[PDB]
Amino acid sequence: PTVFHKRYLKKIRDLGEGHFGKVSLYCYDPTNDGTGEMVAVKALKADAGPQHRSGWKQEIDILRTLYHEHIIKYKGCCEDAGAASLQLVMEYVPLGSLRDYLPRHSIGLAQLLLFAQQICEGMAYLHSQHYIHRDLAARNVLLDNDRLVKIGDFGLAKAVPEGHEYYRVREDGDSPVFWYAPECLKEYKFYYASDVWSFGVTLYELLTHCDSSQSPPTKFLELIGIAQGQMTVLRLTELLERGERLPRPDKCPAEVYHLMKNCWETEASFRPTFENLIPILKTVHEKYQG
Ligand SMILES: CCNC(=O)c1ccc(Nc2nccc(N3C[C@@H]4C[C@H]3CN4C(=O)CC#N)n2)cc1
Repeated sequence: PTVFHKRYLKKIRDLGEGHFGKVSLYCYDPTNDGTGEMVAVKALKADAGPQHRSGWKQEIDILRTLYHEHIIKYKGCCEDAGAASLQLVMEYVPLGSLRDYLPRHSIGLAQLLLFAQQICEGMAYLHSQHYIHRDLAARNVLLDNDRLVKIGDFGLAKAVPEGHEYYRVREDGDSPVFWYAPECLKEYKFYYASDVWSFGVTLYELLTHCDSSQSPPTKFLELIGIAQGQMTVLRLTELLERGERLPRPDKCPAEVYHLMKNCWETEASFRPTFENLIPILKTVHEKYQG
């Protein structure tokens, strides 16, 4: 609903670049005085195809209507005359992603489980609104403060059709395969249960403190190798079907690894839902707290 006027927008620094977009930090100062606001602005590249351009308007409308404590706050839009589309303005989350934060801040097991619980609440809310995320990874989880986390990007999020139980994807070149369930890699079908698999991977990233050497692409690529031709995705699919999984992170409890392994059930219907995971993480969080 809210409209940002370009004349009060001052660019500070680039924050990141996703699949089809770019996020930059801006100062929104309607004066020049100290009552300034810092804003995160998502812009689609002016080169983006007609597929991404229609998908962009849908993403804007998705953030315009999602309202939850563990979802980044939509602020408004402004005309991106330079790209003929709009720019998505959101709140600026100063501590960045868990992928950015965790490698430098040794966070305790208790806070990590609180974050995992918060991602589940945000994801159960998203699923309640009949949307699938399709890009749940630690790089998309933003740190508001030491005790608050928010899902910060919806670049691949899609409305699940009323009658259907899944969304048909048709695999691209930028798909985050190392976060995907076998049904996604194989049948090009994304279920609500496919987001739970990606959550399991996010939970693994968190328990490894987002260590780049322990990362899902790093670990899976060690299990597949790099002389595969066009076959990385096939070898990944066959390893996941043989029951090979990401290892137990150093200092990760056995029960948390078992929960991770449950989000990684090959059969999608055997996975818990985000609604089921909330009481479980709540309870597992209360335990490690004391
Ligand atoms: C040098 C290390 N960087 C940091 O520590 C740092 C990074 C971001 C940041 N604040 C911030 N606020 C709001 C949103 C937001 N992003 C939305 C997603 C995830 C992140 C970038 N994204 C995209 O690019 C999506 C596309 N396309 N990031 C503050 C600090």
